[PDB]
Amino acid sequence: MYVKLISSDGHEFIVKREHALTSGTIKAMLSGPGQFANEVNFREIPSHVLSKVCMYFTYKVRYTNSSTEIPEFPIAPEIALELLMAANFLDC
Amino acid sequence: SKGADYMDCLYRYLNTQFIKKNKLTEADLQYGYGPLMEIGELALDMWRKLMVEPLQAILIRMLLREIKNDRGGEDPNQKVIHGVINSF
Amino acid sequence: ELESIRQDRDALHMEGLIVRERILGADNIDVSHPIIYRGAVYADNMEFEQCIKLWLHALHLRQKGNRNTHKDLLRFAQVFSQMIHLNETVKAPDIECVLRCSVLEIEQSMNRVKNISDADVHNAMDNYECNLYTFLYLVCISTKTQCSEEDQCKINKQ
Repeated sequence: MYVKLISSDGHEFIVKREHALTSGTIKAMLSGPGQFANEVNFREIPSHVLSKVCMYFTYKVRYTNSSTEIPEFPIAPEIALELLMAANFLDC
Repeated sequence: SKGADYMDCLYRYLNTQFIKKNKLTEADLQYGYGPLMEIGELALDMWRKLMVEPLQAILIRMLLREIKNDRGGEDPNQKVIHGVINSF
Repeated sequence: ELESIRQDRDALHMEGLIVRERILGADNIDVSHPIIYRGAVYADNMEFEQCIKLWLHALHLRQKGNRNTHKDLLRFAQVFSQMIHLNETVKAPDIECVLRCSVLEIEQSMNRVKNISDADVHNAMDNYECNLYTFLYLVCISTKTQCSEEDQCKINKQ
């Protein structure tokens, strides 16, 4: 129940299967002749963006349908554009 | 049949962004008034027009006698016939 | 024939219009005063059985020469409100189709009039504003009444 995620830089990340099905594209890449019988190779994504992309999943899954007021995601101004052009690709 | 849905995934971006934005709405389809169509459902409208409609004589005729022979006593393969009827 | 009903009040009343139509002609003042006035005094206590029958025939051929039907639409709504207030559904499921065809057939006019009129006045805009207001009430009347699904198809197409 674990899936790998390799970035273009080289750093490899690992997260739960159910925690990485919120994006349609990552589901499409795992369905077809790509059953991989898993490690998904991204060819055009740096590492710093991919870190926060992984961090977003736990934040989304944990604080859903919860009465407790939710806090705010901290996003640095410098990198803000790249998360946008990456979420466009990943459809998150 | 398995060809189409394994290709529909590869064209997800086209269906999401470019197509479905310049197509016709369901309301436009109903009540008349008011064609771009999605990949993976376009490969299912070139099987009707060029493979079964130019052939809908022999397919019906060989069936409507095999069923009769089965009525009179015959052992036809259930899976083969069932797939052909399920195709329509 | 007239000697037979010289003491009757209704035969003369609805015969006068038929007599006057023969000599008045197609394009003249025929339904302006008499058709509307006869219908009003009918409907004040008729329970609205054939007030629509009398009124509709005027507007069927009124469209040959087109004048401002502004007021000619403000009173087809209040009566429809009033039967439904009196729990009367005399309106046949196809009745409002004609008045909804008419409002669409007039709505496009004021747009072209505004385009032609360089400045005109505020009232030219007011007609455009008020006709939509009148349409909305007719729409609500359509929602409240229950009719056939084919009638709903006609209404949705309009």
